[PDB]
Amino acid sequence: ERLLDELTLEGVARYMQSERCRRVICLVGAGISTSAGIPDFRSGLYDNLEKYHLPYPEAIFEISYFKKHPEPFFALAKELYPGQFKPTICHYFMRLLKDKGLLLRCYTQNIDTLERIAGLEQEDLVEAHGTFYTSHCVSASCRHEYPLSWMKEKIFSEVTPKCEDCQSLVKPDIVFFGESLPARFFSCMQSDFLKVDLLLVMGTSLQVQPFASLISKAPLSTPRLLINKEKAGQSDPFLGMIMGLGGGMDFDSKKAYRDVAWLGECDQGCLALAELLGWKKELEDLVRREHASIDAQS
Amino acid sequence: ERLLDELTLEGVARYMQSERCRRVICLVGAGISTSAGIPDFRSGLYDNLEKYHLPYPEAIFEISYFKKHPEPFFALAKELYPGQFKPTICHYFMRLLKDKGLLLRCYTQNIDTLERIAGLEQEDLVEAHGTFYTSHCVSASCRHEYPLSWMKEKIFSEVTPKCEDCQSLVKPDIVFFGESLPARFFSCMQSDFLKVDLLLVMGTSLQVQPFASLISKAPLSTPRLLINKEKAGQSDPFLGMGGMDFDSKKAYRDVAWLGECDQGCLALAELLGWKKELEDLVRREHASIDAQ
Ligand SMILES: Cc1cn(-c2ccc3c(c2)CN(c2ncc(Cc4ccc(-n5cccn5)cc4)s2)CC3)c(C)n1
Ligand SMILES: Cc1cn(-c2ccc3c(c2)CN(c2ncc(Cc4ccc(-n5cccn5)cc4)s2)CC3)c(C)n1
Ligand SMILES: [Zn+2]
Ligand SMILES: [Zn+2]
Repeated sequence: ERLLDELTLEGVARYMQSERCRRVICLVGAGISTSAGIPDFRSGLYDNLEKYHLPYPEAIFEISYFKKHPEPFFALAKELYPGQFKPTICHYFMRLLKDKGLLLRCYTQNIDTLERIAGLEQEDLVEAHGTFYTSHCVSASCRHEYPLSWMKEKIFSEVTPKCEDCQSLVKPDIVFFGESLPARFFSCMQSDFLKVDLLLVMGTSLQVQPFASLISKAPLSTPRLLINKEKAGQSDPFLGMIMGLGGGMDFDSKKAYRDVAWLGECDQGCLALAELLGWKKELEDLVRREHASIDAQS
Repeated sequence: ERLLDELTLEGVARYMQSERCRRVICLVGAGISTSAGIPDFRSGLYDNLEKYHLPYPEAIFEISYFKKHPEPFFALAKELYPGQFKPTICHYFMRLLKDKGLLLRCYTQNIDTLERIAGLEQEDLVEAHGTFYTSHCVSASCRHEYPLSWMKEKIFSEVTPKCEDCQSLVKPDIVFFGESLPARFFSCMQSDFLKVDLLLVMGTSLQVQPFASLISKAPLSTPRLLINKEKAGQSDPFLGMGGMDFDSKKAYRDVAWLGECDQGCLALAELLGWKKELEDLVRREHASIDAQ
């Protein structure tokens, strides 16, 4: 017998306010930051790198190429460095989940730091594709850590960032091609996916790793709500880690029992869910107060 | 245990010609059909999907959507239907493996039928992502089978293919999102990987199931040759899901050959003494295809 009374946003809200739902995991991608003006750094932003004649377009995000020729990456980083950092209604919805004791973890494939600006703490977060929040000297014997303020000053001054201690390259803690996913992802995912009562999957197409396969690590009974412009994750039998196990999203089949798709902008979906839960005024008041503070320090 | 004398194409060829190597498994993907003009149906084909008013781009390959609205799929099938079916050097290299009693199985993730055109038979093949070669009525109680010539005529005439028995939808035997991997795959994979002496992995980045799994099903002693345009796990960690070891101090059984699958197979054919047979086979088969 399935846990949701019906496969609708209304059924998820009732489940969230039941004793059965204590621990929520959020999986978030580029779709939660587009309303904050953060480009989807995956899906034409290369068309001002003429002077660099890259050997292939993706070389700019490949660790071995970066370490030999870091200048293209830092030129692009200046061009695309966000003009302001104003988290969205969706980011503040996750802050409410934390305040209400429901947030087990926010897994993010975003690098923009908006989860932290919205008030999620390191312990609440798994930055599965890394983050601009910190940067490190690349020299194995040194690994000196630098804050974003330091990296920003290097980016805007068009000075290739070098370590103060050893003068090696300093790289933002974002995952390049040819690097591993962060240690923190592997640690947290083996424990969190045992304890999860609800997966809230927002603003991700579920095409890139780890989220494309990670959805299949949830217990088969755990309800999953996708808030996104379109249905995503119906990828079986191609992307599940276990052959013959059907862990991909199923909104549409005869056997659908636990997956709900709410189609629209992540902000409007989060407002809709907040409204059902009786949290709409709290969420709007939170966004008003936080946005007002960000504008004031402008 | 090290079955290769050396981690080179020359060491693999010597091993293949030795009594120890009787049973070769090929894992082949989109990289073996690109030189034949077959698009990689996975990896800008999302651009002209706009015109179908799909609820999400992948709906065109999803079984529940297909059964309700088959017209977009069959319209794209007309657009992307190959203009010619000329198997590659790599396809004909696997035909030589069959003829010379070395081929245990060709596992393909390709749907283009070029393995069959090259002369691999059903018994030689596991079409792990299915195939356009046959189509079936989708009604559980009917399942009338249709050949590609029948499906092609429906696709080009822009007539939704309907069963001549029951008028249900007729679907190509390709794996849509929402379907199982083929019965044939589950049967063969549990037996073949006990008997395999050599894995020949060609034109696949091992990014999706079942190849992501199959790569590690061989005995730990079984040598593995990768012939591929790009290094194993190039787009790691964003598109990859044991794993192959060409280069570490512990490397003992994995060989990489980086380049076009055709050029890799010609190189290996050279060391086997099969190059003239292979070129003559391609010439004679392509000549016959052009004549018809
Ligand atoms: C399947 C696949 C994966 N990838 C892939 C892999 C690695 C990376 C990318 C994409 C894209 N990357 C970037 N893009 C633009 C960048 C400039 C930038 C972004 C943010 C900030 N920022 C400062 C403070 C807050 N945010 C400043 C500058 S960094 C990060 C590496 C591709 C291309 N396809
Ligand atoms: C992880 C993942 C999986 N997938 C995925 C899943 C299912 C399918 C696809 C891709 C691609 N599909 C297709 N592509 C083009 C097609 C037109 C076409 C192709 C061949 C011929 N042909 C006639 C004779 C010989 N070949 C005629 C028309 S059918 C088949 C279903 C994605 C997108 N990501
Ligand atoms: Zn240093
Ligand atoms: Zn029928």
